[PDB]
Amino acid sequence: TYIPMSQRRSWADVKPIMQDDGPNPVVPIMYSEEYKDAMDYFRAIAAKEEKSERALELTEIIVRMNPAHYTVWQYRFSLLTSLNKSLEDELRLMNEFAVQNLKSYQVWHHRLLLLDRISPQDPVSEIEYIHGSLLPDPKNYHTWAYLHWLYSHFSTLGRISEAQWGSELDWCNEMLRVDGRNNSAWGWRWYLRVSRPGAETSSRSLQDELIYILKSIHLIPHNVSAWNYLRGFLKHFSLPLVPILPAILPYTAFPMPSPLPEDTPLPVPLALEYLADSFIEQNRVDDAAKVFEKLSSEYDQMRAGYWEFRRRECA
Amino acid sequence: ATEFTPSVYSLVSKPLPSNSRPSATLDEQAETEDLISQLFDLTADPNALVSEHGKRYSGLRKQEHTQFLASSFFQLPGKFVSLDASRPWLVFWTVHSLDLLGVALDQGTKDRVVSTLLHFLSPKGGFGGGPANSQIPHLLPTYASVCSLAIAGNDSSTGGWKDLAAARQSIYEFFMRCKRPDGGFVVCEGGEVDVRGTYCLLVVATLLDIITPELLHNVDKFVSACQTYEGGFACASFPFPEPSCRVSMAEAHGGYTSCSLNSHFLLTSVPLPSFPLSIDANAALRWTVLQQGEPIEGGGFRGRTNKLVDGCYSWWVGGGAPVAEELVRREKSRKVIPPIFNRVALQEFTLVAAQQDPGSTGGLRDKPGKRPDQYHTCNNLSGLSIAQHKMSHSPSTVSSNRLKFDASKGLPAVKPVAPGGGWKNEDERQNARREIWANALGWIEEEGGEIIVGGKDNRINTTTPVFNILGLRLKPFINYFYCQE
Ligand SMILES: Cn1cncc1[C@@](N)(c1ccc(Cl)cc1)c1ccc2c(c1)c(-c1cccc(Cl)c1)cc(=O)n2C
Ligand SMILES: CC(C)=CCC/C(C)=C/CC/C(C)=C/CONC(=O)CP(=O)(O)O
Ligand SMILES: O=S(=O)(O)C[C@H](O)CNC1CCCCC1
Ligand SMILES: O=S(=O)(O)C[C@H](O)CNC1CCCCC1
Ligand SMILES: O=S(=O)(O)C[C@H](O)CNC1CCCCC1
Ligand SMILES: [Zn+2]
Repeated sequence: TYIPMSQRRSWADVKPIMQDDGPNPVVPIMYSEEYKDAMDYFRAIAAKEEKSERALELTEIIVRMNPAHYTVWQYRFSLLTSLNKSLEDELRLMNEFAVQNLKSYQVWHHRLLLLDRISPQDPVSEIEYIHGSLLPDPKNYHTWAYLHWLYSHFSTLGRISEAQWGSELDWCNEMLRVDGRNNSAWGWRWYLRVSRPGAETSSRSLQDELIYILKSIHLIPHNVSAWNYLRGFLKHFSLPLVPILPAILPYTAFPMPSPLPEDTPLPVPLALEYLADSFIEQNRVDDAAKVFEKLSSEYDQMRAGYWEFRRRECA
Repeated sequence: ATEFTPSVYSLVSKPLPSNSRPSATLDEQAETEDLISQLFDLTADPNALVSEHGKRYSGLRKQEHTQFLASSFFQLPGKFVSLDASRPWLVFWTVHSLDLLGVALDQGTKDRVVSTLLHFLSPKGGFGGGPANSQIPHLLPTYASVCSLAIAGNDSSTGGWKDLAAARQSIYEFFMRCKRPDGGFVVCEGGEVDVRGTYCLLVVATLLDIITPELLHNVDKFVSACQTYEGGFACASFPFPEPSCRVSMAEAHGGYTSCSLNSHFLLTSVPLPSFPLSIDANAALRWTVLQQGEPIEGGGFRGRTNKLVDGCYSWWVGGGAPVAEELVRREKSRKVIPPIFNRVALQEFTLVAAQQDPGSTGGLRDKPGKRPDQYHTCNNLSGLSIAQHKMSHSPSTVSSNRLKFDASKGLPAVKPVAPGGGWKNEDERQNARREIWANALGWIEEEGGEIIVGGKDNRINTTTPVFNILGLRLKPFINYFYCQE
């Protein structure tokens, strides 16, 4: 059975403080004895601003019961810094949390704070940890955002080498080979090749990128991720649509389409969108309107109103 | 009304094509397509007169949803401890859904809501996810508590609005403690920086008349740099060393796109020079409409490219549509009408797929196969409201608002943290108050724009874009803090 904290020798000097909801609160939660007890003592600890080992132990007890308790996480990090605790041990504890399915945003933000404060000369091992955690959970939004932060933070400190950037692109390429429909990995590619300050921009760079994009489309013609990347790419670098049009025209009926792969019904709506936008680039507004009309009435009827709006824009 | 908004039942249902390349994404998609289309097949077309014999009736089960929200209202099971730091959200999801559903709380119950929320307010500033003796203040429950006070409170001595007014300076000082030099805000002491925080803070600052130049510096730049190559917005941007460049830190997502569009919209009211920094409105509108799912997946919205449709995105993505549309409208006017998304199909997803099966717990859900919860109940209904009611931001309404504003009435000016952090003088401050108040009250439901799929018994009340409370709550609430009553 549970031993109440009022009966533990180690906590005898502490007078617990009750939760102050006022009278008859709405949305009250039925708490376990353990959680109520831990929180009653946390209220006392935090009120007196005690920075101790017992307070640290207590914060672990609580976050194991409620991983989303942001207040208790904030107090925990205050404790780690006041007591000058081993932050590497704490990272190991966060590793153990993941193994025990104790995941929550707060766990990941806590990792970020730890990485920032440890400030390792080389963050490779955390990069590899992130990679490993993405393998079974490949679209985890906050894990991808953490990867962006890690590279951005450590690169401003001058701590990401060219070899490291290179191995990261190799890893990203592999993620997209395993699932080309992984939009999270496309977003990471964009950071690696386009948006990050250290990214190379040359005629050969643009060439290489275009080749990769077109090849991706030809492999999976209905892949919205690859189309959006194509459109983002051309827009960002102010490149005209027309010279690439021969690679796209077969989907409306440099790497060219395959006989098309099986299970590729035509037209692909975003290929029509590309066609219409290229007509607009040429000031051929009537021809663009005609394509928008078809998207609206036949080929992408879920967006009938939007395509009609684009059609009206032309006339 | 519906020429450009075809019913899911009137369209051919076809799976997303494979291109002969299998992947984990496609396996999940195909499975979800099967689940949703099978529910549609078992359900009578809501648009039919010959409401089919043998099939499920899709009418909005308001009474079941009311019972769902009640039982969560006054005692929650032990499993809810996972939301112990989100109690104000539990309040907001409940009271806003009840408003949408047209169900009144009695005064005694409203008083309990107000008292509960006041115990979450710290003297130093802001609301936390629970009692001030237990939890530190946080931007998100500050939004949720403020909105719930708009819904359940009143101007009397026990109405809570008076306490909020007295808390203006401390809330402001909390917001300034959260402020980072690059224009982002941490959500709480030691907390994460993201655009949800920006959104929640800007809503509250607008409502309570606590906007200053120092509060807003760089805030537009942080938001604008959240926009991704896809046209939607990520949770945050990273400032490289004020900054030499800012870079988006993740994918365009429905939740963060809603927050970024709304934040940007709130900033367009503020009369600072060359402010707010522009976003690409055309791209954000494009990204928005592209998230509406195909007929086979019921015309619900997904939250990001190549993931699954989900009822909560009816609010996050569908509710950002009027905002994106207005920004596009303004951009076109600065150089120089059919619905922009399928308003019918979104309602069909809500009625057919997002409701809990009849005769059970009630509530609305992410998709078939998932338990309903308060968060999905509120957000499905908020999105349903946007689809049923054509919302516009009206320049002539804003002009009428300017004409009736009384600048000689108001609560005391906030004291800025830095000596020169306030408005230059009273003319500028009052002009700012006028613009901000007048634009906050600029949203209207267009006459003749109503589309109630399945008949008028499915009609819910009209939520306000940007804020997500009923206009009938928004108006007296913001009028109270600006002394315009
Ligand atoms: C990403 N998502 C889509 N639908 C639900 C989710 C979410 N993963 C989530 C996480 C964080 C935020 Cl800020 C918003 C949404 C999720 C999923 C299920 C959820 C809740 C949240 C939340 C919840 C909890 C706190 C805040 C918010 Cl906004 C939402 C409550 C809840 O009861 N359930 C079942
Ligand atoms: C308090 C506010 C306004 C929060 C924003 C609401 C949302 C939707 C925030 C985003 C939360 C998020 C990205 C959670 C990650 O979970 N996502 C998934 O599991 C994948 P999907 O994006 O398809 O839901
Ligand atoms: O939320 S709703 O689905 O509208 C309400 C429930 O169906 C209640 N149905 C009652 C059953 C017994 C006869 C009277 C009606
Ligand atoms: O004067 S204020 O600081 O606003 C009011 C109280 O001090 C709030 N402190 C709490 C103590 C327990 C943990 C959560 C915070
Ligand atoms: O007002 S109208 O749209 O013409 C028609 C009504 O709203 C129809 N609602 C139904 C009544 C019978 C029970 C099931 C709901
Ligand atoms: Zn959801």
